[PDB]
Amino acid sequence: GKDRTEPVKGFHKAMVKTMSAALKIPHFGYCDEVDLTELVKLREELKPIAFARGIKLSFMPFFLKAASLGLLQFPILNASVDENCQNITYKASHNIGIAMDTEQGLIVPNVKNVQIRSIFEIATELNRLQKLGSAGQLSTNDLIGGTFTLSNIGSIGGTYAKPVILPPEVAIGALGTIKALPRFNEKGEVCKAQIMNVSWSADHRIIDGATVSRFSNLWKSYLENPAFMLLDLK
Amino acid sequence: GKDRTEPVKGFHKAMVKTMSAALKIPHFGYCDEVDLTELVKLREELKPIAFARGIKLSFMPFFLKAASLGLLQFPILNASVDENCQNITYKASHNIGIAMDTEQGLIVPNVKNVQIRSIFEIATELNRLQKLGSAGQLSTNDLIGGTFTLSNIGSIGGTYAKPVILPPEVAIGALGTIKALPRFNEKGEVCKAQIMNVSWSADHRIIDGATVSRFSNLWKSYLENPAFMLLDLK
Amino acid sequence: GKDRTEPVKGFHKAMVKTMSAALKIPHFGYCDEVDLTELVKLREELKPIAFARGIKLSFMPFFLKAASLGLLQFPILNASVDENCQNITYKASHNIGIAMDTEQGLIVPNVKNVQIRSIFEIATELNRLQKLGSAGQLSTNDLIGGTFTLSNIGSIGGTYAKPVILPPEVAIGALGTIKALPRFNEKGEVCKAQIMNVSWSADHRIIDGATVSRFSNLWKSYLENPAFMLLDLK
Amino acid sequence: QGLIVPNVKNVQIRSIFEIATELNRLQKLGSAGQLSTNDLIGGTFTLSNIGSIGGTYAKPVILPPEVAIGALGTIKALPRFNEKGEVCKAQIMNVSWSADHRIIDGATVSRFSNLWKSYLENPAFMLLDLK
Ligand SMILES: CC(C)(COP(=O)(O)OP(=O)(O)OC[C@H]1O[C@@H](n2cnc3c(N)ncnc32)[C@H](O)[C@@H]1OP(=O)(O)O)[C@@H](O)C(=O)NCCC(=O)NCCS
Ligand SMILES: CC(C)(COP(=O)(O)OP(=O)(O)OC[C@H]1O[C@@H](n2cnc3c(N)ncnc32)[C@H](O)[C@@H]1OP(=O)(O)O)[C@@H](O)C(=O)NCCC(=O)NCCS
Ligand SMILES: CC(C)(COP(=O)(O)OP(=O)(O)OC[C@H]1O[C@@H](n2cnc3c(N)ncnc32)[C@H](O)[C@@H]1OP(=O)(O)O)[C@@H](O)C(=O)NCCC(=O)NCCS
Ligand SMILES: CC(C)(COP(=O)(O)OP(=O)(O)OC[C@H]1O[C@@H](n2cnc3c(N)ncnc32)[C@H](O)[C@@H]1OP(=O)(O)O)[C@@H](O)C(=O)NCCC(=O)NCCS
Ligand SMILES: [Cl-]
Ligand SMILES: [Cl-]
Ligand SMILES: [Cl-]
Ligand SMILES: [Cl-]
Repeated sequence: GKDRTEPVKGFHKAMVKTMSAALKIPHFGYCDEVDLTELVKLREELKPIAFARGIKLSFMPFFLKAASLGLLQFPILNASVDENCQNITYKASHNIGIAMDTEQGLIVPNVKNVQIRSIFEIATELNRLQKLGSAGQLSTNDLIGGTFTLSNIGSIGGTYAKPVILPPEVAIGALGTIKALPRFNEKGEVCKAQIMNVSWSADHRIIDGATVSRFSNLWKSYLENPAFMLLDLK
Repeated sequence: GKDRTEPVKGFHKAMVKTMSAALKIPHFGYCDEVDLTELVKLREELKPIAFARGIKLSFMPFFLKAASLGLLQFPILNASVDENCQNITYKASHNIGIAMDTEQGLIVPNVKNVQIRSIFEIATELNRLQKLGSAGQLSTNDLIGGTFTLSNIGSIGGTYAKPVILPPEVAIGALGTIKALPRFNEKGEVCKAQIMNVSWSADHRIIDGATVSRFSNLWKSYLENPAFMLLDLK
Repeated sequence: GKDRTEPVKGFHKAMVKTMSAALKIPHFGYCDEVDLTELVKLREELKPIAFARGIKLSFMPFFLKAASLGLLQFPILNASVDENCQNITYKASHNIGIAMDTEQGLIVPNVKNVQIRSIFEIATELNRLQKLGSAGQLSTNDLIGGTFTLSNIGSIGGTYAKPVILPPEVAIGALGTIKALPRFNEKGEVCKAQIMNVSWSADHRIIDGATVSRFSNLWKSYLENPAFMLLDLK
Repeated sequence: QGLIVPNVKNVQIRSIFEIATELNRLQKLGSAGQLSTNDLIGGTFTLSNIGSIGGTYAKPVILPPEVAIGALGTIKALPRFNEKGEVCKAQIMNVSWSADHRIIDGATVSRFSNLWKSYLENPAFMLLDLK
């Protein structure tokens, strides 16, 4: 009924400082649509097996493993730049941030070394961070050393987004809601296709659009043809 | 064949000032598509009733009243922050700005206290502002006090946008053109669906993606099912 | 492996400077889809005529000629602004940047005076630029004096993007990948439409949404209805 | 020369791609008569792809001191039912395992075979635990 002023305090101060710092980064945005039909079917087949082992298996572990495979080819997306952008540190660990919605607000823990982990282990680490995240119990180790971030806003809604990069990282992807849309198959007939949008943001000071685009294409081909991931996993 | 330099003068100086101030805000972007099939039908049905009371009825009154109801659930989107972003002021009045194209060109008056007004009253105040707007006779009062803004760029063109927040506001929505697209109904059949895109921008220092995605879903659920708006109005 | 630090060197030093400068600009973004079915058909029937004259004809000469015709109507889009945005310098030449991918990364040469050239001359000039580009042999003159940029990221992938304006330019366009999507014709039948996305960014200090929108529409009508371009060409 | 049995080392740490790379290496060496000592020794288990020439079932002989072997027949297209009861083109392969019955029982070979087979029938089940 009246106006009400109220201090920004406690953990809310971190979002302020992080996003203010991100003003220093000139964001380039690139978007695509990915055809997740085969992946929806794949995830249905594997959901039981995961369930029997005590794991809820969403799409994220796939998005994460495909990201990491992309980062092997485009290691500049898993990198950091210094205050003046004079040097790049290419980071070897894929510590991939999971932006996560909580009752208390936004928090971003990461899954360490996705590069050495199976989809199933990623699923397992996810659950763990989700349980911990919702209980206010994430450790300091869960919150530091992130190298790259994915923000599945699509578990709530959306198509495209424009996500803000977390310094000191240089890139971030946001995933919209998987939605059934009419599309052509190879014959030229209209099918039910499960389509998801992706929105990447990158530090345009050292990352150009061809790089992001080729990264996205590789990422995309892994999810549109999960077979492709089999070739090189161990 | 000749280059020409020219001062920015008169009202044009205002846009320079606003948009420069907007650089201090780290913009988060979030987008979605909204099925406006029922609302187009609803509006057709109200057009003659509105005409007879001497009022042009577009979609904007629907959008506005839906935004207001949303803001009641997410008051943080109707708020300001101070210079260093250390205090939030939750504003009680929904004075929703209407970005308006005129011959001189860009101006943003607002409809005061939407939260107390019917769709019909919002139509009436909108007409009044359009009348004064295209004659260059908007008063001072119609221009100050904005708490939130909608930008109907879709009356001219477009799908998605990246609109820029008007300080000291913290969010803004842009609406693209309502276009007929092939979409699936519940029965799995390809229908004619009246799709509109919306793109929101919000001050990421204090507003996370979950909050805007939820606000967006609520707004959207009101427009996708106008019925639901019936439920709580007096 | 292990982390590796490394200096930013050589022609990479340019992208850091340029993209930092772009922070001074409040970017407004506006996107649309454009139906290229007719242009695809047109281009197919001109390919053999261009090949026979020694030239590869992509869609870019069409996009560039349309853009130029658009800039004649909305010349504020081929303009620059001074250090504090006090004066606008409208530029007569349309020297249109072609964002271009090479082994050494991103380079932006331009085609000089598009306004006075034919679709075939543009293509010729574009080809001269591709040959020099991929040889790393572009000259200083090919690189300076740009007034406006198009970025055909779609030759690699994508739908929408958020391209960054190259100062002292004031606008940029990004084109996504042309892709067959189910769309309605006038008769209300579902058919195969070659859809391309376009994303525009403009310096919102002096250019409003209405302006970009109208420009985009004109640009778009030239591409949707290629014969509209006949009318005023000499 | 006749029959030769080199092995791919440490399949358990290699990817399908690297396994194929090593197969190519061995096929080439093997057909030049150049397989080396180290390629011939340390075998722990054996596959006999006789189906690259012909066959359905087989009775392969285990190579001591290993305790098991599988032979694979020729993949051929046979009428099979799908999940609806309709008749489909199905690419069928037979497998034959021999095991040392002094220590391996039939449930073991069967359970192992079920598992091997679910990986092949449902390749994405292999996705789940590879790194
Ligand atoms: C932490 C988080 C990423 C976990 O995501 P997750 O691995 O998908 O796990 P969730 O438990 O939330 O989701 C599981 C369910 O939602 C569905 N879902 C998740 N992502 C989806 C998508 N993009 N499209 C459609 N459905 C989706 C899953 O299919 C699953 O449904 P089912 O259980 O009926 O099979 C998610 O909870 C979250 O916090 N999202 C918000 C991120 C955010 O706030 N971003 C903005 C940053 S400013
Ligand atoms: C002030 C303004 C928002 C009022 O919009 P409005 O309430 O829709 O009223 P209008 O008189 O402009 O529009 C009326 C017609 O356009 C149509 N229209 C309006 N919005 C539409 C949309 N988003 N999609 C499709 N059609 C639309 C309406 O259906 C109506 O059509 P009809 O009379 O045949 O039934 C609008 O005129 C305007 O200035 N838009 C531009 C906003 C802008 O410049 N933003 C840029 C910010 S940088
Ligand atoms: C220099 C450049 C713009 C020239 O593009 P171009 O004139 O289309 O010429 P190209 O030779 O590269 O491409 C021609 C082929 O690709 C196809 N293609 C080009 N643009 C396309 C589009 N957007 N959608 C689908 N296909 C397209 C053309 O049809 C042509 O096809 P064809 O050979 O089968 O007949 C382009 O090669 C390039 O470098 N793109 C990168 C832009 C970029 O880096 N942007 C990011 C900036 S941060
Ligand atoms: C070394 C060897 C195992 C390699 O097998 P491989 O990995 O399939 O490689 P090849 O070059 O032989 O394959 C040739 C083709 O035959 C096909 N083929 C191989 N095995 C097949 C089988 N199980 N069913 C149907 N086709 C088969 C492959 O698809 C490949 O096909 P393509 O070229 O048309 O795409 C094989 O060449 C061999 O020596 N076979 C005989 C085994 C034997 O002697 N065992 C008995 C021990 S007493
Ligand atoms: Cl920027
Ligand atoms: Cl669509
Ligand atoms: Cl930002
Ligand atoms: Cl901005």
